[PDB]
Amino acid sequence: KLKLSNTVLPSESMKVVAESMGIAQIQEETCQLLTDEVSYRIKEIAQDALKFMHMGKRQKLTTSDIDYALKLXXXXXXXXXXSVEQQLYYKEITEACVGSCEAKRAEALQSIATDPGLYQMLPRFSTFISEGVRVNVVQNNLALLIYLMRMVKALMDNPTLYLEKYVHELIPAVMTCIVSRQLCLRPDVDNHWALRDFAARLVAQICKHFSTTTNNIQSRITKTFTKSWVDEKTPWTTRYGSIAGLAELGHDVIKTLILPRLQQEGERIRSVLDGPVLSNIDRIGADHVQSLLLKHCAPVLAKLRPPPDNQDAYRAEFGSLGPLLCSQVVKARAQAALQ
Amino acid sequence: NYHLARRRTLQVVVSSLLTEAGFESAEKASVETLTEMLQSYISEIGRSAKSYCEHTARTQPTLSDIVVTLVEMGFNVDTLPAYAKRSQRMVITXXXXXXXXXXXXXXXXXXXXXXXXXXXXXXXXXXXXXXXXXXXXXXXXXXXYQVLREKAASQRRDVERALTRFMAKTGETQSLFKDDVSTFPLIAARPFTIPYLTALLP
Repeated sequence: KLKLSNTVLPSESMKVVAESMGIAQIQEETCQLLTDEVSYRIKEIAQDALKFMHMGKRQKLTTSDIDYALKLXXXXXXXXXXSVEQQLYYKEITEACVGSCEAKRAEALQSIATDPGLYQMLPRFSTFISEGVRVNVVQNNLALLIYLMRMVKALMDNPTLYLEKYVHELIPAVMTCIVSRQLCLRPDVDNHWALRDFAARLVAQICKHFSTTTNNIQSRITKTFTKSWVDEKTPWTTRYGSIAGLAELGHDVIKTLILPRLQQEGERIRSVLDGPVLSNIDRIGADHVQSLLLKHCAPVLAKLRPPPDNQDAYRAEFGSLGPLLCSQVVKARAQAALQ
Repeated sequence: NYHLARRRTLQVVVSSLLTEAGFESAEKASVETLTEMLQSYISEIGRSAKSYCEHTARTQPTLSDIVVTLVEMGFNVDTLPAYAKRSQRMVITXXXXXXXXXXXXXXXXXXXXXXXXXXXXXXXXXXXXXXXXXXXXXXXXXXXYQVLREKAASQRRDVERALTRFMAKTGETQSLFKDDVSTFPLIAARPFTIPYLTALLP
């Protein structure tokens, strides 16, 4: 069932190595038997280093190993998927997701991210997690939002629990967290922008795993945010969540998208800036949104264009980017100088 | 893999000594081979001193031991102060690098339930019940007496009014008001041939 022929070096190459020292005119059978003899000693020593590492008990052979070799009819009532024990464990998980004590919070987060083999307090868990997402979208409460979104983050990093089959009741809750109207209070929309940042960051963590298949991920979320950006007369939370989600998709994504949207969204800027009579909620909202997305979009064209001619680059970017685009280009040159 | 950085640290020492020499260029594989030769020279010192200070019944290799070792290993030690003028006085010492950490975690369930049960050994840590043990789910008691018979009687009332609505709109219908097919469509009279066999029949 096996045949072990002799691994014999080509003797002409051996004569090349030999007469590299300039020996003589060599006949073949000499170097043939030389390769034979050296192959015997090599394969003997190979068995020997195998005896080494099969008592050092590793199946990989290092240089050091050979160095040491060189010392020579009513049915029965049902039963759930849970145990009572692990469903009470699940209740601990849920009320720690409620948990005010941040120690209990982080305990829950680690318990999510590092319980592999759990898999069975899967979807039911995640399913009316998503239902709680919908109900608290109605309730419009940022604390439940941040708790669930860090919960989804910790769900995303528990490496065994594969997402695939159970994806499709989770991602829309993320995007509903992205879109709009996270309005606890009008002076307190501030944390919601960071919520959207974190959410789009989570989407970026999603998108690197699943769009090999059916392209729900890339094609649907991109066209979603595309036509969402097209949606005129919408609140700027929608615009921020859309453009932030497109920002999280990557360098070349923005290179495609904000190539016309550079000056088109600059037109949106100077529709907002030097714009209305008075709506300072929307003014301050859209203004810091445009500023954030400006200097967050900046490293694309910084990697794309050289940082010359900031007066021309503002003309190349409809003026309002100038010189905040130029200041971000100075910051990018400083970050390059840090390297 | 993680062993390798000390070997490349020795390569850094090699480059430092070449800088003290003054070679602008080099042959890289020869440099690393010389580095291997250096670490084998270190280990050769160590083997020599190892088997040499076992000639005492005690272990600790002292200074003159290593003196006789290096003279045994062929070196004029008299240049060692003078080489100090080259060594710690013309080459800057490089620093080491080791970035070790112990991360934090917390997975607090509340179940131990057997500290050192019958196989008693007070050197372990019982995991939980949340992973190891299991349970059983019956999940449906529903035994609320008056509520139960409320359910049953309400359902009987439902089937009453259902069949009433069905044969109401089905058969001959006469009303209470005019044209109540919605609210009260009473079945009209059959009258049939033999009443007594019907009305006196259990």
